[PDB]
Amino acid sequence: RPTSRVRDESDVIGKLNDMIEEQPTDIFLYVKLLKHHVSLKQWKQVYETFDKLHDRFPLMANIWCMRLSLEFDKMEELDAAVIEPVLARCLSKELGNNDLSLWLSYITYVRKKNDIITGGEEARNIVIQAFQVVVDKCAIFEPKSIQFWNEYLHFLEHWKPVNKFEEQQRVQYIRKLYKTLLCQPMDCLESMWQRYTQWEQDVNHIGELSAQYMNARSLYQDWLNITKGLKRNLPITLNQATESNLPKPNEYDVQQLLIWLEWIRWESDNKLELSDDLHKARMTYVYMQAAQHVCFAPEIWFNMANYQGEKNTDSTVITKYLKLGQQCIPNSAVLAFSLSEQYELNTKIPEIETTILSCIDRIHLDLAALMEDDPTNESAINQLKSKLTYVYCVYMNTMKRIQGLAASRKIFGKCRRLKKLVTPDIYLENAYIEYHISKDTKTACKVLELGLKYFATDGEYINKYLDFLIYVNEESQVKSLFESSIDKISDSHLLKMIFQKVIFFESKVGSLNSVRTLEKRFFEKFPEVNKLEEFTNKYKVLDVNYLQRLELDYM
Amino acid sequence: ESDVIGKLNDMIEEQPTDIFLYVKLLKHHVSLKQWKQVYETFDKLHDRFPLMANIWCMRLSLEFDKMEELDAAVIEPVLARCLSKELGNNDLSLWLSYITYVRKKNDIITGGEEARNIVIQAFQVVVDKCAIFEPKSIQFWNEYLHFLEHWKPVNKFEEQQRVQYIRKLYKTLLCQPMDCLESMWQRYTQWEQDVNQLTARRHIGELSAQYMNARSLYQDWLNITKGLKRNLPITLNQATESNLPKPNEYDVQQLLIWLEWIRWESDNKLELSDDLHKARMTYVYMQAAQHVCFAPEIWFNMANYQGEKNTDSTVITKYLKLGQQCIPNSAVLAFSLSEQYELNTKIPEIETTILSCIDRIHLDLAALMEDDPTNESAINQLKSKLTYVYCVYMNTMKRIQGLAASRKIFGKCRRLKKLVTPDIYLENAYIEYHISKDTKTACKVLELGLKYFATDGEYINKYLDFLIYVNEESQVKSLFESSIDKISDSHLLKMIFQKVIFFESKVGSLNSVRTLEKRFFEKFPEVNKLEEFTNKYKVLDVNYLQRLELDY
Repeated sequence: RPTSRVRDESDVIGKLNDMIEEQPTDIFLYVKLLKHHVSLKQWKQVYETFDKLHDRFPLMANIWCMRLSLEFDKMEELDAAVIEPVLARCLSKELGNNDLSLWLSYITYVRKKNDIITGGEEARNIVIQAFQVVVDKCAIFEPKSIQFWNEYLHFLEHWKPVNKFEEQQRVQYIRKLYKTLLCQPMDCLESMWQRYTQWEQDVNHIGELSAQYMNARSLYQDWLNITKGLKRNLPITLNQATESNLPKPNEYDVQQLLIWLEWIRWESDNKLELSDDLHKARMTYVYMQAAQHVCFAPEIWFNMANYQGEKNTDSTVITKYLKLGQQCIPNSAVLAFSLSEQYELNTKIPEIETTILSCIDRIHLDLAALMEDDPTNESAINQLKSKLTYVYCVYMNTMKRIQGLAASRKIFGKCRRLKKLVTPDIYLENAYIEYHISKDTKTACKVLELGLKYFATDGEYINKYLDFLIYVNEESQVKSLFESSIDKISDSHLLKMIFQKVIFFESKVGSLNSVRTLEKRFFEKFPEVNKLEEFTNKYKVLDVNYLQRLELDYM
Repeated sequence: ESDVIGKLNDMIEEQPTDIFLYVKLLKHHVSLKQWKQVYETFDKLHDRFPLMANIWCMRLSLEFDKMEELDAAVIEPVLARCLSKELGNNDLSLWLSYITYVRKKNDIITGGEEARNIVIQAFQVVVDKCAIFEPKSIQFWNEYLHFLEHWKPVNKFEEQQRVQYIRKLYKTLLCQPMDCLESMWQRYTQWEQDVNQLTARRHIGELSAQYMNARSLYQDWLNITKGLKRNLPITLNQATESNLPKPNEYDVQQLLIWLEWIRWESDNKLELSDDLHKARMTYVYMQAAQHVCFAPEIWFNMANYQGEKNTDSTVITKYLKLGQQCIPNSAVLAFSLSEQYELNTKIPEIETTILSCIDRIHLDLAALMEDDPTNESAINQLKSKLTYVYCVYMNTMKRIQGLAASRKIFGKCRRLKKLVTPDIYLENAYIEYHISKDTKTACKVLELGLKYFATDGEYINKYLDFLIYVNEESQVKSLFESSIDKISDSHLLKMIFQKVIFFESKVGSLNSVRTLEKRFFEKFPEVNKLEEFTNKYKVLDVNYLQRLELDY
């Protein structure tokens, strides 16, 4: 739709803004548009662009990073009028990001705005506070956090106390630091212990700690193994963004998604033994780390969602997280339905139709986009057509029991309108509900008939159609359809499967003389067919062929 | 007690298809020379197994070993019965017995004319009836040969007919697939020369065409056969427990080799006329019904082959019947028969035949439940065969003789309790339903069923499926409730929650779903919250949320 016909000249800013509109989740495309506006120093558009990105991906910590970075690089112009409102938004209470790289940014700023020199008291006394919150909110939950612990450390050591009420607090802190770090699974405990030992001597216990340090040192071994191949390579600067280290729409390494679910599973055991708030934290941390690095996996959002709602009340929590998940994957049926389901519970009936509907809109456009970028890939297309229809079916059903039969009609009315773009399952699924009204076959039957308009050649359809006629016992009906399509049904392996069905049906419904004939026609169009193997199918009782499992178990 | 004749006549009554037991009872009456009992015993074997050609052999043999006493009063009526028209046996080992007799009762010396002239006729019928259909026939072709060669013509009207015959012989043999065509040609060449080598060439040319054709047709045969086994004993003393099939036994490998050889034959590579090919077939079919006699498939197929031919509504039935006599407990053959009796409209045997199959299975079950009741699998495997036939019997009688009939039957299945399987209440239920799509009656049935199967998840699962099918909301809640504890296993109970949950969804509420869903994950912690979320959203027995999005 856009791109095609919306043909601009040859001004990057226009095709990009067009391609982005077609793939609003391709993070890289925005990165290119930014790179461009920054090179033309059109700073106003840089923020419009960063904001559309923040709007859609609130918890993509690294995108906030790329942004704070951009400012910091203006040297002496670390403008607190631009900088603070950003941090303020991305470090908030709800869509509050908790990632180390971003905190290391938060710190750098706090350190450039409170000079240890001319500030004195609250100066070096605020930087400490800033280093502490990063320690409580995230440093103690991240095993690959060493780099930070060092940062905080060096700032405490390289500090000369002016008197003695300081000389003291400096060790009071240098202690509370070391102790804190040494009790968590980390990539540098071994060395960091060797350091604290020596430290304590040349200053004036270690037995107590020694315990949790051991426990830690090895809990980091299990970690290191569960992780093993964990990839965490998102760019945190604009220039480091490469097509290769940002996910393309709907992309994501399964291997990775599995390593993450695994780490999360481990965490949920609570091997550390933390209180209920400290463990709820430690998981929430890991969960947001995963939603950042495999953001396009609908299962990580699905799971994080339920983990946060599994907690306490507030009917809004579960919906909050699916919503964010749907924003990263606008085309996910997993997420659409999960939302659709929550809206129904907190009873907001209007959004139920809204959300599902969008997912369809997104899929519609994805289908269209492929039918044109390479219409020769008839599988990838049917795969989509299938997904389109599947969603329609779930929609129709869901509308039918939420807003009367007349609703379902509306929907199916328009699926028809789509023709061959949809798949047979919509008429079958419509049929089966158009029936269940008042067990009547008058209306319900007229449906599939229509369908025959586009699918009288899909043995796949016909089969499922007979299965219905047979199901809702309508004898004549079967004979009719069977007849009409023995030539018109492509394939063979599927037509065969269709004969056996109607023959088995004939048998159950009297005659045996009728059977005797269909049986003749069958073997003519299918010479070579094993007379006795097909004999057994005619006598399956309860979908099971016992003749074969008991006597001819060699068949 | 401890008198062989009694335990044997007992065991035999328990396994009337165990051919070895009759052979023992016979070895016994023979060593006591109670000849009148030997015949009664042989005849019971003949009654049940008409075409076990090799049993007629053991019996003719027995007589021939009474030396001078080749009593044509005993012998002839035997041959006459086992070489007749309908149950006429066509096996080469039996014909070699028939010739042996015909040679002892028509001496070449004192008979002269019709003497060696009747012996030839006998050799000739063995040639037209079977010798030319059997490729491992070499042994016979030799016999006939030596009898023609070792014959010096008294004059010249003989000198001639002798080579007229030795010709007609060699010609006939070299034209069919055989285990010694190579050597038999080498022989026929030299023969034509030392008889008129002025035309050894101009003749041998013609034959040389089909001789080749055969020499290679025998090569395919030899390949398809390769591992064929044909070792039945043809004398009473060669019968060992190991070379006679135990009741219902039969190498599958063998049955396949036979069906294969029969397919080959049906292609008609030989190019024979329509009666000559129909014979060649019938020969091989009878060979197969002798060596894998307890395989219902061979009898089944032989049967339809002989019917597929022309008219005579009784042909297919004749053969199914002999096969059922070999395997009284065959559901395949009982229904095949039951079906035939129905076409030739003799409704009364429809019930008879199915019923005996049942009797035999009942007896089979009983006997296993006793000889080794620890083998609970082999037991249920049977209780399932018992019930399966009952169901088919019940359905069959339902449309053949009214609903009241199905009742009678199911009424006696109940009488059986746990000896039968759950499928009978399910099957009865689905019919008791289809009367007038009413659920009052059809439902009271499965309830009964609950008496013995309230613990079989397998049953409860299938029960629900029905409740759901014939949409009866509450009913599903009730059953679901009542058995979440009483249902053994887990893998089955889990499958049961899912089902009832997917049902709850389809039938409004979603707040009800919300709850069941809760109880589910409690009794089943560890269950993948998202995997079970997809199942609830299947559309047409298919979980697309999984095949399309979460396809890993």
